[PDB]
Formats: sequence, C-alpha cells, structure tokens
Amino acid sequence: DNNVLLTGDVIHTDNQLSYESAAFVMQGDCNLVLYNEAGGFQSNTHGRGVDCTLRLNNRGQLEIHSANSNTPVWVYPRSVNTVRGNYAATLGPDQHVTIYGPAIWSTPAA
Amino acid sequence: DNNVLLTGDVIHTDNQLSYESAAFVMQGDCNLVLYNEAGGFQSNTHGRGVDCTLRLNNRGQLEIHSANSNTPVWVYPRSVNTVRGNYAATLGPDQHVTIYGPAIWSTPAAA
Amino acid sequence: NIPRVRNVLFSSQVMYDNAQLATRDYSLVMRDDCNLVLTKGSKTNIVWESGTSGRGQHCFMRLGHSGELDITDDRLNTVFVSNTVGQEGDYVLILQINGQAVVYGPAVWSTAA
Amino acid sequence: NIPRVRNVLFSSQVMYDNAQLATRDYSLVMRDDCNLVLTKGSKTNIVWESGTSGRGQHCFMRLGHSGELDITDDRLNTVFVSNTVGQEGDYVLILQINGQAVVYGPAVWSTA
Repeated sequence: DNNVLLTGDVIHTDNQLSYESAAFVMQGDCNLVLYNEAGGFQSNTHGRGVDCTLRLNNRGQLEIHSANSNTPVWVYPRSVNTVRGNYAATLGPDQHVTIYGPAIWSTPAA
Repeated sequence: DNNVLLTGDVIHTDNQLSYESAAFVMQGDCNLVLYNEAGGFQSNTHGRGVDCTLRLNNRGQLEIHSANSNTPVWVYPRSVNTVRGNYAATLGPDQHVTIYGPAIWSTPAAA
Repeated sequence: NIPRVRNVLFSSQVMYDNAQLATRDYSLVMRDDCNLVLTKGSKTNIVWESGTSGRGQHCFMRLGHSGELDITDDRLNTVFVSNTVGQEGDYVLILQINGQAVVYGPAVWSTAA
Repeated sequence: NIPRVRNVLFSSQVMYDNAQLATRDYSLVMRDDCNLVLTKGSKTNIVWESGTSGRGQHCFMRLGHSGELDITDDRLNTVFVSNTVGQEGDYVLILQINGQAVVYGPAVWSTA
C-alpha cells in the first residue's frame, strides 16, 4: 500500500508514498520531498547522489542511499535512541509522514 | 435545519427535508415522497388533498393534513404504542427518515 | 461506522479532540481538555458544559444505545455521564436551532423500513 | 476526529457494526456480533479472531494512546484487550499486505 513504508522496504528512484493530495517523493535529483496543501518538508539533498533510493531502517530512521556510494547520503533523524525493531512510516490524512514504532502487538504471521 | 423535523413543527406544501442526495417532500399533489438512491417511500396520497402539509405529532407519527381538513389525510405508522412526548424525524446519511423519541436528555433553555 | 453529520450524533458515534456539532452560531465541542462545551457566538458564551476540563488528554464522547452520553478517558474510565437510560435501541443527539442539545430515542419507525 | 483510512486505524479511532480495514483480499472486521475478525477471501476464511462473538450487540473496537486495542460494549465494559501497552503517545494499527494486523508506536518523529 502506497500510504505505508515498513522497515526494510525501499522507495525507488522517482517512486513515492501518496495519500489523497499528498505525496512523499524520492526524486531523481536525490531530494526527498513532501508535497502537500500545507507545509512541505525536504531532505534538502539535491544533487547529492545518483539513482537514489529511500529506506526505513530498524530504528525508525529514513536512509537515502546512492548508487555511487556505500554509506547513506542522509539519515533522519541523524541520531535516535530507539529499540531495534520493526517501524512504519505512514502518510496520513493529515498530509504528513509520521514514523511509528516499534511494533508492540500483532496477529500471527501471516 | 433541513434534515430534522421536530414534534409540533410543520413541512409546508412543496417544501422538504433534505440531506445530501435525499429529499422527503410534501408535494403539491398531496403525495409525501422520499426521493433517494436506496429504495423510496411514499404515502401514496396523490390527489387526496389540497394545500397539504406534514406534521410530526407527540406520539412519533407523521400526519398529513389537508386544507379542507378536518381529519388527517394520512397517519403513519397507522397505530402506535409510544408515549406522549417530544419526537424527532431525521433524514439521515442512510437516505432514510427515522423517527426517534421521546426526549431523554436536554441541555438548558436559552435563555 | 456511520458517516459524520454536522448537527446530529447517532448512537455508537464518538467525538474527540475538538470535534463538534454545529448549527447557526451554536456549537457543541468535545474539547482537547476533556470538557464538553456548548457555546453560542463562535466560541464565547458558554451555554452548558460538563465541567470536566483537565480530566484527561485523550477524552472522547460517545452516545450510547440507551441514550446515555459518556465522556470517557483513554483508560476507558467514564469522566462524566448523563442520567439517561432508556430502552435498548438507536438514539440521536441533535443540536437544535433553539440552542439546546437533545437526545431522542429509541427509534420508533423508519422509511427503510 | 481523524478521517477514516482504508488500511490503517489511528489512536482514538473506533470501529463498529461491520466496519473494516482492508488490503488486497484481507479484511479486519469489527462484526455486529462483537467479534473482531481478520479474514482472507474469505474462503469465508478466518486467520485471527478476538473470539468474542456474543459478548455484545453494540460493541466497538478502539485503539488507545498506549497502543492498546480494546473491544468494548455499550456499557463501556471491556470484552477483549491486547496484552500490550507502551509509552503514552500516538499509535497506529495497520492491516498489512502480508496478512498481519500490527500495532506500531509511539510516534518517533514526523514531517509536521
């Protein structure tokens, strides 16, 4: 589903989360931007990489990765004190992306 | 508000309750018709009266009254075991008119 | 789930975090401070209130299937309840043009039928 | 009130009278019989249930601000609750593409 990104999943170059009028786009210029009828958000990462992709890690941080480099272009938040686990980014009805976790209850797989 | 009819209020000739794509109309032909997308309803009172109007009584029944009354043209439901009191008809998101009552709680009069 | 209506709350529906009923210059607001307030004139003159401000930060109001109105906290404890309790069925809370919030029920009949 | 979303339930949100979350062929349904059911197909096919059928006529499910999922009756008594609770905050219940319903929280960070 296009409104959700779970830990270990990736948003590829020029792909996006969307809900209604809002989109969170991993751009070809390597900038990650939230477009909404409101206050947007940017990684401000224009031109910092090639064929960039976005992943949500096991600490609730977004990582932008570049084809041309081993270490991430950007990680946000840069530092966290979270439990290692499964996290979810949701682009809500609020037109924002909120990261939630770790997982605390679930039905049995699967 | 056009989605509510309270006891003792009236819908006049060619006026209606409305909510979204639903209308409950007291027609000039004296027929009371629910127009919707979900299965209609009508009094079937066409031509039974003139200058007809619709009232909700103190038992939760609708009454259609005619210009030459004296007795109502139509009463619905036909017989009722409800208490005397204040009732409300709401044309809801279901596109139907449901009657609720009697009143069980209220905030204070203003004022 | 029943769709939200501006002037009426149906049994099982809830209001929270500044959600309201409104008609004319009247509103009934379930405030983010756990107080249920009925006011006149975009915000100001308070006609009625539960007086439950500060009782919770995640409070909700719910109209029940006996006509009761409960203000409930996150822990599911009831902060305020109205004194009503009619026969089991479906009820409606209407914010009326005369400035009163009134609960009516249970349902007597429907066109549905 | 938070607007309803097809595949996700947010803290303070409620489900009742056969409302559901859905993705693909999965449904998470708060049935009119007080049973919360995750079904696929349904080859009338239940994956998980609260097992609370018959505990109420007007039950609702609610996700709380401690990640708790409660099924509750008209009298406001709890008929099922998930074992967990976390830090007070905002949580989400997601019906996943893998057929699991999962609660995540609290909010770590947001673009807002």
